[PDB]
Parts: sequence; structure tokens; C-alpha cells
Amino acid sequence: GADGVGNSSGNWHCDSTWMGDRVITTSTRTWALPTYNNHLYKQISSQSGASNDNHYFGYSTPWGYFDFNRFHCHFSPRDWQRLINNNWGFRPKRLNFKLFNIQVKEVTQNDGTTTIANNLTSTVQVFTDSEYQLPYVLGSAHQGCLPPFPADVFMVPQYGYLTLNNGSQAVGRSSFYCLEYFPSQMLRTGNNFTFSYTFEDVPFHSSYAHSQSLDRLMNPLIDQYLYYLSRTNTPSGTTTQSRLQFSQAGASDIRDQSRNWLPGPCYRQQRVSKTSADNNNSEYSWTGATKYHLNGRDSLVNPGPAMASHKDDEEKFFPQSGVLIFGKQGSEKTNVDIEKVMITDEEEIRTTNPVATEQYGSVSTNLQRGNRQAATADVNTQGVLPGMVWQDRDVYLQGPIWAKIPHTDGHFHPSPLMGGFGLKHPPPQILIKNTPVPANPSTTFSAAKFASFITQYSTGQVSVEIEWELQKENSKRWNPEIQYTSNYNKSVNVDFTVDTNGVYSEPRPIGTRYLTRNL
Amino acid sequence: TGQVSVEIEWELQKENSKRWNPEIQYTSNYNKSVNVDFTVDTNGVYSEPRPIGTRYLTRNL
Amino acid sequence: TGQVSVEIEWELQKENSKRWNPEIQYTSNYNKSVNVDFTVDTNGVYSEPRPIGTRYLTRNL
Amino acid sequence: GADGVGNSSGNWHCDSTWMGDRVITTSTRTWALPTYNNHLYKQISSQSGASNDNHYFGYSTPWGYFDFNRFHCHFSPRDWQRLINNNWGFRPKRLNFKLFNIQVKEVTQNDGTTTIANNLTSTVQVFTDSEYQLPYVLGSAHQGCLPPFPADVFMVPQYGYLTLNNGSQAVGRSSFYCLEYFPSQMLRTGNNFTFSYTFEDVPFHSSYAHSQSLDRLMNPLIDQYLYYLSRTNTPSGTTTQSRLQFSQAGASDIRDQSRNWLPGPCYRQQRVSKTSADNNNSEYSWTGATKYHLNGRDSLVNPGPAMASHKDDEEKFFPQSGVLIFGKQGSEKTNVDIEKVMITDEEEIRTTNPVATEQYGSVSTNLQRGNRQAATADVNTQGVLPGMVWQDRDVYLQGPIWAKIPHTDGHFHPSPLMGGFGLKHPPPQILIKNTPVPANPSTTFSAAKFASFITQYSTGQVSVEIEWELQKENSKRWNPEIQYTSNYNKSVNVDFTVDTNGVYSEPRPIGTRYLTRNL
Repeated sequence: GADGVGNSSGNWHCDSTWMGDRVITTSTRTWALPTYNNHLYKQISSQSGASNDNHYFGYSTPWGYFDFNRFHCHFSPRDWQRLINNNWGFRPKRLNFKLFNIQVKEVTQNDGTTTIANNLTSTVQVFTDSEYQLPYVLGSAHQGCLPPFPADVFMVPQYGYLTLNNGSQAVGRSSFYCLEYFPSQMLRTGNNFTFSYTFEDVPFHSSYAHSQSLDRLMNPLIDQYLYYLSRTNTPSGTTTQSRLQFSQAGASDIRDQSRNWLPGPCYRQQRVSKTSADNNNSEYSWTGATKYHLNGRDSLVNPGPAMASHKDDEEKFFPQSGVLIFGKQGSEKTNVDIEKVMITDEEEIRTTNPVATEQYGSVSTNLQRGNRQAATADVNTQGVLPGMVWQDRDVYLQGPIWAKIPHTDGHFHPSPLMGGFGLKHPPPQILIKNTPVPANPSTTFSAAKFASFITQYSTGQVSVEIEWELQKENSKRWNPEIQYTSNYNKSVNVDFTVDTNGVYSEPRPIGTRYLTRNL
Repeated sequence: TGQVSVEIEWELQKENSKRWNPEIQYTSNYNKSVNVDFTVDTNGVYSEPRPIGTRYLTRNL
Repeated sequence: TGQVSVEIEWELQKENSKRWNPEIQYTSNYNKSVNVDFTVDTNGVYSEPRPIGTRYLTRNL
Repeated sequence: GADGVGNSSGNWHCDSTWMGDRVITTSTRTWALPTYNNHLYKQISSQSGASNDNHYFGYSTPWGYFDFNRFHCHFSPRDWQRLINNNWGFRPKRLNFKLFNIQVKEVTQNDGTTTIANNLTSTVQVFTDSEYQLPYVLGSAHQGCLPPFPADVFMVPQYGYLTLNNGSQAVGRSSFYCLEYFPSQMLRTGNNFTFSYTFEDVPFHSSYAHSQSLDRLMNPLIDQYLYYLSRTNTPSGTTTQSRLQFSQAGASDIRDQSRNWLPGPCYRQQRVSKTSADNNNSEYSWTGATKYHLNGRDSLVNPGPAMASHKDDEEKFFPQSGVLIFGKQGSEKTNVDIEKVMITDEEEIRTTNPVATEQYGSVSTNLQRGNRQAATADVNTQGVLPGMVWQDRDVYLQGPIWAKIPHTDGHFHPSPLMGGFGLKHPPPQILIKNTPVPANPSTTFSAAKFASFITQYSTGQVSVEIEWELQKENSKRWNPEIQYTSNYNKSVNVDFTVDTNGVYSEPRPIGTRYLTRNL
């Protein structure tokens, strides 16, 4: 804190710089914090009637929180293009955070019109846990981000959490956390708040696409010295007899060649098309879904393991849940049409990961003999076999930056499914509250709890700064790369700009992988 | 109106005992229930279900 | 015949938790019984009544 | 431990010395230790049918223990007479303990006659808890002391303990202690054991008797200046009228004088006589007893609070349980006659403590008025009132030296009831065991527990040394004191000596208080 009431508690840093190695990003927004719940905790549970897998049990706090998990908070559409076109990889070294210029207003509903006036003595209290002692809500891809466009004002979302349940009823192991029981900093008008954070080592995200499929690793000019079994039986006469022949695989085959590697694992998806006439007429939405079954209830697998989507020369098809889906500007919550959503497309992983809608391969069912013919079956699911390789999912732009690895005895490879950077100790949650002000107590002592409070809210500015490390590309490719370009044709509205009514919108998803590497 | 803060320092006396079999302890019931004990209800009212005394661990006379 | 002695050093990891309501603990039943649990009987035969697992205290995932 | 098998592990000190301030005592005995229970713990409970107050629940260990709680262990009859006749008080400063010359024998029952031979490789294991973590059995006045006469050999008693019960069944709070779970020292033939101990401060025991009763503190020659109400009404005529007169109390009254002090508290006893013809014909033994009621069961109060016994010029009477009772040489356990027991007599406390068989005093029941006459009742019980004084019970000779104060939130005036010195940290228990030797296991692995062991026992010598502090008397009394004297008349046998068959016996109890002090 500092001097106040007529002295600002901070300026607007809010700039982007590029040092040739690392990137430094800063952004600033204006927020408004309501009082939630009327200053009291409440338990919340699902409805009486409900599906067995829709039940939940939890609590809802008066507190509220700041979250920037999304890139578009930290990157303009232009700054996003120094990154993509010019770089193979990037990772989040370090960040910095602060709040300033806090001011608290009180409102009076007298008569039919409200009035709003400053309360200079009121306070706001803020803390960051940083010991990871609370349930961690971030990384679930909720709403309430800092707006992508710097001039908008946003509303701070409410905080809540869930724990173990049986039906709609709690179990004995379920925990209840009172946020009032942490140390926090009470900020009056002239006071300000700061903290800084340091990311743990994490591998770079890969913004390259491969220039070679795992099918073809070799030169067609030269034959292998290994043999495979080419032909099972021979035409000895008008009737064939069994004779085993062997061959060496050259450029005329290439399906029969020996290899050191296999594609990544798969957990299979249903296929649907964007053309409405193609798809079947029924509800398969839930029945045809791919699911995992945990403790007697089923849960859809929305992102799934990373897989190529539409195969080759079919754009029309995408896996049912297998991809991320973003909404356009101003889309309603429920039952919205096809042209309102923006469906992501991942074709860049064809070279390693298998297509989401097709089988991994085929495997031999039985042992052949003289009188019993061979047979085989398609394998729809694979775990990880020694000697396989894969890629991860794009981070895109408006998608999530990081997620927290659960605390467990084992985990295989941590990278999270939606995208981005798995962290064992991610950026800590920041929680904020309006301190309650009692209103006009009775003259005689009571001992009952106060039901009456002054109605008030607060507002101010918030600033975030992150340092990013870059991985440059060095490549001998002769011919030019594919780049991200805005169309040069004329239009009614420019892309990624405000319209005539002052509404900022994002036309399309933008993925991170354009530049090409060889496998 | 305003805020008030209290801090107290307490001294502890540890137990050293050769008893072979296990002690009686204070435990919250593991069975399911509509409301958890020592927590707020659906209307936001905090309550204490039962009195809790201090003497569980055993000494020999 | 003779005697044998074994000594092991164990390292512990303490819990730090903000949970408001009390944990589930392992407790021996306070009701009366013919024999105490985890003790010798009238013929001098030591027995273990039930398996005891290690995980009671709770963490958040 | 030390060199062994042909070298002794210790000598016999065993002597008494007097330095003019403190006394130093040493004694040595020979012991024999059997194996108990066949090397295994057992729970023990009362019988199925039994009185509600006779139930118990506990355990019996293979271990056994050394106890000297009794003076006659540490004092001959002559050494006991420097103490009594020459001293006002004594207390136990310090002690020292050791075991030596351990030897272990194994016995073979083959045919109809046993043979006994050395086992040189066998061991004995001994420990002292000293942290007071076990149930403390000592101070309950059990048998198994070191013999009073140095030439006898004694048998080491078995150890056991009790805990909470409900009926004959255990409760959940009852504890089970395995003595194998303490550190102990394993002693082979040439090895020896030692430890020393230091008593905490304790007030001297009082071996004086008072030369003044609390009745008479004053000189008869002079009158008091205080007044009391001598006479309630006056003979105004043939009929008396009420007039209050007052008087000063001189030597002709002395019952009416003012005093600063009161006698000690009382909890009353029934009276019986040594003459058989006097007592009533019935069983009042249990019904006429004085008892305390704890948790729904009744327990006799055997010693009771310290009180004078037979009043004055009645020797014939003694309180029912109110006194200690010792048996003569070779008395049977149950239903023994009057002349076999030795009943102690405490008359020396008349001057302060009230007689055990009579009331403390009388107290006014009601408020008088014109038409209602005064009334009063006898008070059979008193707690402690401010400004009272009392004395404690004699320690005698063959009675117990000390006891352990229970560990509790409060206790009033710790001195124990049987007699002697209450200690918060008394001398620790010493526990001893024969290490088990397996016998001839089967050739094929079993995993069952061994039921078969070599039959063997051990023996050796034990030595105890205690330092005592003395409090000398300084008195101006002109005429000679009462002393303890052995009768000079001829007799068949001398007192406190062996008989013609070699049996040592103690003729009478000997208390500690002879020399006189003024109150």
C-alpha cells in the first residue's frame, strides 16, 4: 500500500517487446467485483431427480477470482504472428501480477432510482494461496477471462468447488474449506497489491509440422537386405500347393518394408460430417459417444487423446467429440446451430498419430493349420507399446495455456489433453472479496447473526506480465514455407477488429503450427 | 465497526507410552449424510453437531 | 539357537491442510468385549483381529 | 558384565555404619527364579459367579521382580534402636542396587528322579523401567520381600497387573503391556548388573510423641480475658426466667476456654474388643464395615485415616479395620484365630487425632426460640476445616517404607495411609526373566509357535544399599524418657532369634515413636 485518496496507485505498463531470444508481454484491464451470496457460504448439490452421472456435491463461496488461462489475453493477433511464422517452439518462463487503483462504491435503492457514491473507508481483501491448499478450479476452461480486446471491462467470476458425493448426499471424506481462514491483505483506496511467480522447467511446445510421414523414412532408390514372406502358395498345377517364397522390399512395395517405429496410441471416436444430409437420422449423440466409466457413472471423453481428425481429402468429416469447438461472437448457450460454432481442424498430425475415426490396425485372431484358414480382427484401441511416437494437440489462440497435474502416485507423461503446459505447481489462484459492512444495529444486544449489510461493490485495474522463451528455426529447405496470411480481398468488415457497433470479434481459430520440420 | 484480531501461544505436553494395543481416537463417521458435520448447511448456517471433550488418550494411574 | 535384532530408520512426510472439518481416524471400539483387540487371549495366543490399511487422512486431488 | 566362569562377579558388602548425621545400610540375600507361565502371557479375570465388587480383569506376565519395601529388610532389631531411641526423625536420602554371581541350572525329569546340571551358555535378562511406564505394583504390601534374617533364601515373585473392567469383561480403554518391548540387559554367567537412585525431597517421619494434648495449651494459673456464655437462665422466683450471664474461663473450667486449633479429621470406625465374650453374636464383619463406594462397587477402607485407637484406660478395644495387623511366624492364610495375629496399637496420637471409634463432636441442628427448645446431633465424619492439625501413622518395622502418589490433577497432603513416604517418582521396579531355550525342532519347517522348551531355572545374589538422614533431638526435659527395652527375665527362647529348629521369628510389632516432644 501507499499514499492514497488523490494519488494513483499505479500506471499502465501494458506493452509487448521482443529481444530476439525471449518475449515479454504485458496487458491491463478494468474489472468490477460484486458481492456474492450475501456474504455467506452455501452448500450446493444437484437436483433431486437427475441421472446417476449428473450428481454433484459442493460449496459456493462469497469470494471471487482472477483467471488468465488463455493466450488471447496475452497476445494480440499481430503479436501472435512473430511467434507462429518465425519460431519452432515457445514456453512460459516467468510471470508478474498486480492490482491497483482500487475504489469502492456504495449504492442506495431509495425510491425508484438508485444513487451511487464513494465509500472511502471501505476495504477489499486479496490473497494468493501458493501452497496449493485449495481445490484448483483453473484449467477447467470456464468463462471469465480477461477480455481479448484491451478496451473492454469484465466481471470477476465467483468461486466454488466440489468434493466426494454419494448420490446427491455427501460422504464422510468430503472436505469443507473456509477461505476466511487464510491470511489475506486488506486493501483500502490508496493501497495496492503485487506478487511474482516462476515457472518450473517444461518442454517447448512444438509449432512445427512434419515434412515426412512415419510411413516413408527411407530412400526409394535402394533395396533393403531384409526379407519378408511375399507369397504363400504356388501354382504347381491346375491346383495350387503350399510353398513359401520370400522377397526383398524395394520402392515398388514400401508397404512391406521393415521399420523401427509405430504410430501413437488411439482410443477411437465416432465420425460425423458437416454436410447435414450425410449424417444418420436418430439420436446417437449420447449412445454413440466414446466414454470412460468411473465409479459406476459414465463421462464423455471430450478432447480425447491427440489424433489426426479428417484423414486425407475428406475435410467434411470430424470426430464426434474429438476436437475443440469455439463459438463465434454472441452465441447462445444451448442447442446452437452448426454455422455459429467454429470447429477446429487438426490435420497436421497425420504423419504420426492415427486418424481419430479409424482403427489402429489389424491383429491375428487364430492359429492357422491345414484345414483352418487364417483370420484377423481390427483393433479399435491401443495403449502404449515400446517404440511408438506421437505429437500433442495445438494450443491455438483462445484456448487454455496451462493445467495442473493431479497429485498422484503415478502419471504417464503429463501433457494435458485440451492443450498447453502441464505444471506440477501452476500459477497460484488469486482470490478477492468485498469486506462486509454492517448496517445500523439495534440498540439492545442481540447475539443473533447479522442479516443486514450495506450494499456495495468495488472496481479497479489489473495488470499481468509474462516472459516467454523462444526456440528459433534453422532449416535448409529450398522452397518457401506456408505462412498465416490475412486475405487481401475487400470486405465489409476487417478481420479481428471492431464492427460498426463497437463489438470486437475473432473470425476463426488460429493454430500454432505452420513452419515445417523433417521427421 | 471494524476488525479485531487475537493471537494466543499454547504449550503442549507430549505423550510417551508403551501401550501395545491402539488408543481410542476422535473420528468423524464415514457414512453418507445429508449434511456434513461442522459445516454450513444449504442456507449458510454454521452449526456444531455435538460437544467434543479433550480426554481420549489413556495413561495408567 | 540364539537372538536376532533388526533396526530400521524411516522418513516421514507431514501433512499441512486447511480442511475445516475433522478427519476420519483409526479407532478401537470403546464397547465392552470378552477379549481386547490385538492382545493375548486366556491361553496366551496373540492374534490380529482385522487388516489395517495405511490411508485415512485426506488430501485434495 | 565382566570375565566369568571361574571368577566371581561380586563380593558381600552387607554392613551398617553410623556417621553421626546420616545412616548407611547394606544387606545381601540369595534368590531363586523359576520360569512362570511357560514363557507366555495370559489374560486373567475373576470367576464367572462372583460379587459385583469382586470382579477384575488383567494379565499375568512371565516376568518376575525384586521388592524391598519393608524396613526389616534394611534394619536388624538392634540397628533399629539407634534410630528409635536416639532420634526425632529420619528420611531416605539415597539408595544403590546390584545383582551378581548369576548361575543357571537345567533340570532333566528322566525316569523317576530328576538331575540338575549347569547350563553355562544360558542367559538372564534384567531391566528397570525408571520412566514409570508400567503399572506400579509396589506399595500394595504383597508378600515376597527379602527375608528379614540374612541367612534365608527367597523366591522371586511373579509380576502381573490389572486394568479397567466391566463385569468380568474388558472395556475399550484397557491397556496391554508387553514387557518384551522394553530394552533390557542380557546377563550370562560372568555378567553383573547395577543401578543407583536418588530420592526426591520428602519431609521427615516423626518419631516423637507429644507431651501435651491439644486440649491443654495454657497455664492454669492465669485467667483469660475473653468471655463465654456460662448460664442461660436465672432463678427469678419459684419459676426461672431467661437472663444471659457471661464468665471468664480459668483453671476451674478449661473446657470453656478459647483455643486457636481443632483436632484432625475423622471417618468413623466400628469398635470391637479382644475379649471374646464382649462382642456381639452375629456377622457384622461386612455389614458393619466402613466403606467407600466407587463406580457402583463397595470397597472396605482398611487402614483408614490416621486416628488414635483405644482411647484411654481401655486397651481391650480396637477399631474394626482401623489398624494394621501382622501375623506371627507360620500363620495360615484364612480364618486364623486371635492369638495368631499381632494387632498394632496406636495410642500416641490421642493428643491430636480423635479416637477412631467415637464421634468428632456435636453440632447444632435447629434455631431456638421461645417455644422451641435447642437440639444438636453428633457428627460422625469431618473433612478438613481451616486450622486443624494431625499426625500420621507409624511406619513400624515390618511395614512398608514408601508408596507412589497417583498421577492426578489434584491430591491433598500426599502422605500414604498404610505408612511411610509418599513419592512422586519412587524407586523403579526391577524385572527379571529366564531367556527361553528351544528344544529339538523338527527337521521340516513348520511356522507354528514352539510349545517345547528346556526346563531350567536360575539363582544368584542381590545387594541393596540405602542412605538415611537423621534428625537429632535437643530437649530440656528433666526426667527420663520412655525407651524400648527387651525384658530381662529368663525365657525358653530369646526374642528376635532363631529357635531350636532354626526358624527366625519376630515376637511383636515395634513402632517408631518413643521419645517425647512438647506440642
